[PDB]
Amino acid sequence: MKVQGSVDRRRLQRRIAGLLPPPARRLNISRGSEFTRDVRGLVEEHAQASSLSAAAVWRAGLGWRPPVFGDFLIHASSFNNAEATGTPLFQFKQSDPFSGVDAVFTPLSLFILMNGLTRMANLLYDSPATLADLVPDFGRLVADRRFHNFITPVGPLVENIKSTYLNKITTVVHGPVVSKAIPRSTVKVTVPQEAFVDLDAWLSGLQPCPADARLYVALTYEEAGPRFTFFQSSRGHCQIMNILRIYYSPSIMHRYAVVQPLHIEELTFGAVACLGTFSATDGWRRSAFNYRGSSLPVVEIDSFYSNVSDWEVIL
Amino acid sequence: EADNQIMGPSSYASFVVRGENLVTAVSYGRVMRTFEHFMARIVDSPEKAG
Amino acid sequence: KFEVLLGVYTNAIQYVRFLETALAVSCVNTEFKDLSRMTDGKIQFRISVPTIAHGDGRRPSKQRTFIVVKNCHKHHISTEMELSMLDLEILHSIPETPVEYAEYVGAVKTVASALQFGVDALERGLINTVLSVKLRHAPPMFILQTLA
Amino acid sequence: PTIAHGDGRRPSKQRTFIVVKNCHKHHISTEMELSMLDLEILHSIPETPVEYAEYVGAVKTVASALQFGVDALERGLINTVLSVKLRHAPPMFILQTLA
Repeated sequence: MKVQGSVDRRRLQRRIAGLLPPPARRLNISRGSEFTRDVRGLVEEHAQASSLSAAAVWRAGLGWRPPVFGDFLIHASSFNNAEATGTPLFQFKQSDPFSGVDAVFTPLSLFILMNGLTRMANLLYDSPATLADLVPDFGRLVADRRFHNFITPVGPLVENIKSTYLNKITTVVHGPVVSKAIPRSTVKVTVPQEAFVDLDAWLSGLQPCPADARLYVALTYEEAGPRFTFFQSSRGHCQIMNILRIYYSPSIMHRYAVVQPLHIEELTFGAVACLGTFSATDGWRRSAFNYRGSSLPVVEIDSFYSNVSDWEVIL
Repeated sequence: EADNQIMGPSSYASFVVRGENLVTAVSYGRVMRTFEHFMARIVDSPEKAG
Repeated sequence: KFEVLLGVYTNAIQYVRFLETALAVSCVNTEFKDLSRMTDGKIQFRISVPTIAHGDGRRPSKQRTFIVVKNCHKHHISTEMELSMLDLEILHSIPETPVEYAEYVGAVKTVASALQFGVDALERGLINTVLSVKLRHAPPMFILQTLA
Repeated sequence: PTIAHGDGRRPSKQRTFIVVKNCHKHHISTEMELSMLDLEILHSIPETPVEYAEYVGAVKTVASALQFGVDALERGLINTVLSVKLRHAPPMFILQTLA
C-alpha cells in the first residue's frame, strides 16, 4: 500500500525521450557492407527531408554557436609560452612583409611598450627590444596619434602550437569562445585586475538592470604616455562614452600644454571600442597568475560572446 | 500516548474534464465543477430540495 | 483556456427546538390553544403553620394560615419577513417552457426558505423569552447566601 | 437567521451574504543535466565488453538523474504547501483575542 506519490516518472521519461535529437550519421568507409548500409540510410533521409508530398517527411520541428576561428602566426619572442589561454590579444599591421610574423600583442606587452605589474611584465619580458622592433614608429605613432587605427583587437586565444621561432595561434573572432580538440570545451577571458575600472561602480528611483553587460576598450594619450583601459559597463553605447569623458576630465585638464595650436593632428584624447558581451548579475572572479614572478591580481569573466567593435573618437 | 499511528487515503482524489465540460471549455471557455452534479440537480428532478 | 466554478456551497440552518434545550428543565410547558382570550391568571396557595407548646407563661400564637396569590404575565413576539412581489406573482402562473419552469422552482424555493427563516426566528424568540424571564427573577449570589 | 424579541425595537428583514474565494497558483521548476557523451552511446548497441560497461554506466547515471528529479518535485510540493499554510496564519497574540 505505497502512496504512489504525487508525480509520475513515465510522463517525464516519455517527454524527455521525445526531446532528444536524432543521432548523427556515422559513415563507415573501411568496411564495404557498413558503407553501403549508411549510404542507403542517407538516400532514405534525403527522401525523408525534401518531399513536400508527405507529412512525416516534414522534420523541421524543434543553435549553431561555435566561434569563427582565425589562425595567426607569431614569433616566439613576441609571446610567452606560459601566457594563459583566453587573454585578449590585439594585432598590428606590417607594411611589406606580413608572412614572416604577424606580431600579435598582449596587454602586458602594451604596458611594456608604453613604459608590481611593471615587475611582473619585466619578469615576463626582461629585454623587450624586439617589442620596440615590432613597431618602428612607436615614437612617431604616439604623436601622430594613429596608434589606435593599427592596433586591431583579436580577442581571446584558444590554442598555441609551440615552435622554436614561430607560434601557431587560434583566435576567437566572432561568437562565443569555444575550443576544438574535444566536444567543444569552453574557455574564459582574463584581464588584469589593476588597470581596469568598473564604471558601473565609479558613480556609486532604482537603476534598472539589463540582461547583458558589455566590455569596452579605450586608448588614451596622457602626458605620462599612452595607456589602455577596459571598462565593464552595461548601460548603452550612447551613455558609456559620456560617462567615460566625465571620468577622464581630470586627466583631460592636463593636455593644454601638449596640444599644438597650428597642427591639429594630435588633439584626440582617445578612442573607445566594444569587445564583447557577458552575463550581468554575476560579477567576475579573482585569480593571480602562477608564473615565476607572478604577483598581479586578475579579473576573469565567464560567458564571453566576442563581438569586436571599432575605435570611436572621444574628447 | 501510545498511538503513533493514523490512517489516511493512499491516492489523491482524481478530477478529469469529461466531454460535457469539454464542449463548454472549447466554446465558452468555462468549465463547471462536476457538471454531472448540477445536471442531476437542475434538469433531472424538479424540486429535490436540499 | 478556461475558468472553473469549482465549488458551490450553502450554509444549512439547524432547527433549534425549545424542548431539546437543557434550559427546558427549568419550565413546565403547557399548550394552550387560544391564549389571547385569557385576561388574567391566578394561583392561590393556602398554607397552615404549626407552633410548639411551651411551659413558660408565654402568650401563645394561635392557628396560622397564609394565603398567597400569584398571577400570569404575558409576552408578545413578532418578526418581519419581506417578499419580492415578482416572486409572489410568478408563483401562480403555470410554466410554459423549461426556462419558465426553472425560474418557477427557484422562486418557490426562495419563498419557502424565506418562511423557514421566520419560523426559526420565532423559535429563537421563544427560547430567549424564557431565558430573559429567568434572568429577571434571579437575585445575585452575595444577597442569596446569607438569606438562605 | 435572527431572533424574535419583545422589546419595541424594529425587526430586521432577512439577509443573505454572497462571498467569493479564488485560487492561488504556484509555479515550480527544477533542472536536469545530461552529458553529451552519456547520451551518444545510448542509441548505439554495444558489442565489446568495454562498450557494455560504458552503456551500463550511462544507464545508471541517467536513472539516478531522473529519480533525483522526481524527488525534487516531491520536496517542492511539500515546501509549497507549507508556505501556503504559513502565509495565511496570523500570529497568536492577535488571534487569541480576535477569536
